Amino acid sequence: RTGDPFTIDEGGTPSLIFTNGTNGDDSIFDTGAINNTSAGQVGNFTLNINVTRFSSATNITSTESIDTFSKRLISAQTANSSANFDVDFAIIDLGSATLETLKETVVDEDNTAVGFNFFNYDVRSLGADTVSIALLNTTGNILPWVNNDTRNVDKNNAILLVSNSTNSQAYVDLTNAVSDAVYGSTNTDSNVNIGFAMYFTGVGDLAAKEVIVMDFFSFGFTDDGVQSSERFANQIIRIEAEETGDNTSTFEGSLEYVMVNQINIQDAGTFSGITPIADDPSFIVIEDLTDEDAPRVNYNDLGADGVTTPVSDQEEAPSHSGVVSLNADSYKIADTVVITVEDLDLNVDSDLIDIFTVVSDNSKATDDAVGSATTQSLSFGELGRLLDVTFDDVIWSTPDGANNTATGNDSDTCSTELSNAGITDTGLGATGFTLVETGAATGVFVGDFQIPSFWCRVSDTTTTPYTYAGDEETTTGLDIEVNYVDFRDASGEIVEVGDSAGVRAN
Amino acid sequence: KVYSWTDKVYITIVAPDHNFDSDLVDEIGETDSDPIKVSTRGFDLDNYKLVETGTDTGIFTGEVILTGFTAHDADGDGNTGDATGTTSGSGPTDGLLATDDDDGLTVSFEFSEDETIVGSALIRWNIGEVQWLEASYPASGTGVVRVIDPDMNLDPEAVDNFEVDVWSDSDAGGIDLTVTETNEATGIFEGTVFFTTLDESSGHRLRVSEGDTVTAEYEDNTLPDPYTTADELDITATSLIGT
Amino acid sequence: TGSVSLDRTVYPVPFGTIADSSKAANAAPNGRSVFPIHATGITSTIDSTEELPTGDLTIHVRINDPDFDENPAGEDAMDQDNALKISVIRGSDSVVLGYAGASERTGKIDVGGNNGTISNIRSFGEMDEIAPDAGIFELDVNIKFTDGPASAQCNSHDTLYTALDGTTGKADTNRFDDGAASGQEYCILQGDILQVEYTDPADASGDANTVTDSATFDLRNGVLQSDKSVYIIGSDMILTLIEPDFDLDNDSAETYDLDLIEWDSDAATTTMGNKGVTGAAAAFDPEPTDFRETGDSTGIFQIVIEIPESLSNDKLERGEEIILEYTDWGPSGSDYVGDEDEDVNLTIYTSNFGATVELDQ
Repeated sequence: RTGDPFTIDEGGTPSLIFTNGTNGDDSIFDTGAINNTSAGQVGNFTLNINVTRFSSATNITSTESIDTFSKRLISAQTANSSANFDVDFAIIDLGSATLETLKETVVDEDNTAVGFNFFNYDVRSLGADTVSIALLNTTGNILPWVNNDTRNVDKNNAILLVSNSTNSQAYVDLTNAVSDAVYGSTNTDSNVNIGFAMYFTGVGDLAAKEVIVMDFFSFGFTDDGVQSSERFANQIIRIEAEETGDNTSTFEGSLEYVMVNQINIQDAGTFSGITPIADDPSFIVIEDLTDEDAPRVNYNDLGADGVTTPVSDQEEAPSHSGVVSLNADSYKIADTVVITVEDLDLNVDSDLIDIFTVVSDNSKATDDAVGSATTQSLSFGELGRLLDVTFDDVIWSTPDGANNTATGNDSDTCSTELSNAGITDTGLGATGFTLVETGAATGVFVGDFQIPSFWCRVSDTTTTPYTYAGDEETTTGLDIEVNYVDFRDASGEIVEVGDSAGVRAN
Repeated sequence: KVYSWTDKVYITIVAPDHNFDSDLVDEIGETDSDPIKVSTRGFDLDNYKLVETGTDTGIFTGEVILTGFTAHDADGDGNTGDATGTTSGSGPTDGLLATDDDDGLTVSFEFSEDETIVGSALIRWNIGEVQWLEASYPASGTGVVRVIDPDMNLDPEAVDNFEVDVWSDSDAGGIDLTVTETNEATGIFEGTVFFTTLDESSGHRLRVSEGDTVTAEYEDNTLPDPYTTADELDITATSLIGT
Repeated sequence: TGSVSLDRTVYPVPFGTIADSSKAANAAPNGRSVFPIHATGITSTIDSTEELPTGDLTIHVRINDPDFDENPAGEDAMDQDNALKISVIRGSDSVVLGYAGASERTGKIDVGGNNGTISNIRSFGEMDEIAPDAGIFELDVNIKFTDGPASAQCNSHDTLYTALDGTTGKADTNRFDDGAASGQEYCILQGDILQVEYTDPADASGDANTVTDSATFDLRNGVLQSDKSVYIIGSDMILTLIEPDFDLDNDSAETYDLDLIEWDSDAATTTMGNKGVTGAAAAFDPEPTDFRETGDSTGIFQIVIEIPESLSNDKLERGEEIILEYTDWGPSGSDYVGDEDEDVNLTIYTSNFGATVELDQ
């Protein structure tokens, strides 16, 4: 576990009931859709129940228990498997939990610099064909549940999370509408009660015990993200270790973590890419984790003396100070120049080679630099910039866009001025320069390109697109520099490092 | 041999005959058969508990915290209740006992029926002692002054702070120096002042000049006989600033 | 028998932003608890972009009690309800910030350590083992600038209070169990005392015991210095700031805005940050973007500055006088951060190696 996930026990021991019946024509389960709109996600929850031929004519009620560390709702029933028996819904009351309890994990996603919400559920034990999950907000009782027709007090009772999915175990990205719905309520958070509702298809029987898992994950930073108190990562990870032999009591698993950089932090792909439940899980590290904050795995245990005593292990996850170097101290025209970056934190996958590419988008401040088109303006600089190359302390960029109309001394613009000289290496983006990891998990990145005879200077860097000069200039007698920005140094903070060399002529 | 109010007492009873079990830490004083009582004039703790150092050592120890009386101003800042007057606890270490300005303490132990052993001590206030660390200072240096008054140890398990007044010839208004305890039960206090020559005296900065004597004074609200509970003697120390 | 130990012996006095005071807008602190940037960068009244973000002290408390190490190869917690107390005392008067040991509860600060019902008071929550086999437990607690005995010195603060309880309010009653006296405010001054007491429910003798550690709040004046006096134009200079006021957290390296420093010369007068004259920020090329500590607990900040060619389209001369000015809001003189100021200066030169002209014949 890291940070504060919102597990199914966040409000104490839940309450669960199963039921047979049909969705109302106004139910979010029949009318909603997952299309990032309030029309689709936000609704109310109404149902008609027929448990009159059920045993003792009551909805199936359960005995609940919660694991100390694995956080798994185990519900004990009377096992029924008859052709008559069937259930359709499950309603959970999450104990004391309210929107105050939920809001300490789920973030706004509109008033946060970088924020993403994720929902993790496992209901494989029910043997359903389709499942639908909705979060329930109300000022009344989750149990007993009431339709809108009887209680005309609330505008909306349900928030749709998953709709008619065929996966009983999934790790999904919530839309903006879900985060917009949680913060949208005008009522104070303490009075509003929260709970889960589920819809099933093909649950024909119940065993003596069944398990349910439901969590909310959150990732991002607030403001600059420079101060440690301003970075957050809330997640829980479960290891499904495998027995080594038949009669060997040894169980084997693995862990791996991805350290966040300035590029992947902006993409929801990196956070949805981890596998939270597996024999080989992965988890996110937002900053250096050592000493008391080192990641630790906990295993609750029944000892030979009969008392339950957990066992645990931790391992630190340091960050590394990156260095960038240039292979030679002097270059000549049309010499191969090779750039290497030794930052171990940039290796995000052990199986695949890790690659970083140059940005070509005239509407973004990270143009002709190694990084991401997605970007933001922050205190330390530009968040989508990882590496760039400069002549005479000026970005080496192609003359393209709307601000390249300057002709200089003559009536020829700098872009056509370069073309007449046969130069195709107009900037770093046009050489095909990429940073390529030497091995699958080496942590060393190498790129190369060839020095051009002419280049076009940037007049003003404060405008997007950049404004280019009207006349080409020789590269001879100018210094060349490479700049690398480490999002995480040995301390977990943002610093820039560089190397320089001289272009010469004879 | 002599204590102060709100001071911490440790008791060691060496009574080998009460080592009943060789593998158990033995307790004395908690029973009608074997009572102990720690008392001052006015207040007492009865059936107090003392415990063995190790299982077969036969040495018993405990500690009590004196508390003084709630109706006083040791600070002299004009709101009373500097030292809460409380009496409670029946453990080896969690004893609280009230006290007077001039008083006596005794510990009684009935090891066998119709025999007792006693240990006694005195409780007296004390005068204050104030001095600068160095006789002469530079015009731009920093000042530290040491004050020694065991009566100002209001909490023996915590570090205590009180305000000394600091002024110079240039500015008679001066400043209020907050001195702090070096250790939780040592009763020695120290504080730090900046010397400015070209600015107003504020907080711990003191406007001074060449050959200007500086003065720090401590008002002793806790003074023993011949003085009374109401007498307020001022102890002060001086140093010259010569470059 | 347990032991308890505090993070540090001496602590900086914390400060706040302008958002905490209800006082009318001004170009100076005007007796508020703020740490403004240098005056040359301030635009009319002080606004959110012209002071350092809110400075909240973070302390760490460790209890070394092996008796809570039930699991010798597994996580544990100090589960003894309200066994740790954190309090701020000034002379006789005391203020108790909260308890630790019990499940966390919304509560208020206690005034005088006197309140009848302990359920009314803030609980920090159960502590956690630093390592599975360590037997040492740690707590992280955040101390704001409003937490201490009421005093007359802080009446200048038109303080709006952070509501510790569930409610949203800026009154002293929302954060403290007792309202402050008229003409007084709750605050921390220089020379105040921070203590933690641990009530060990089982000591070496098998009974209850109380162990304690203490520390003091203090403010110090800054020292500003450089690697060498004379610099060639376009060279890199190392700039060092010794402000112990700024080591709010020992565990992390704290970052501070570069606008605090003043650059004044014949060329231009500027703050060397985002608030300087147009194009001044790019003219210095700071690495990193602003001040950073040289370790977790040093109180020493370093920045690398390139000597500009032309600040404001005016080029620097040889031997030109350059003054670096830092305003230490919270010197030794001040009682709280705000209040008095002291200016610390550094002088540096562009090099002056004369030129010569030679001809062959």
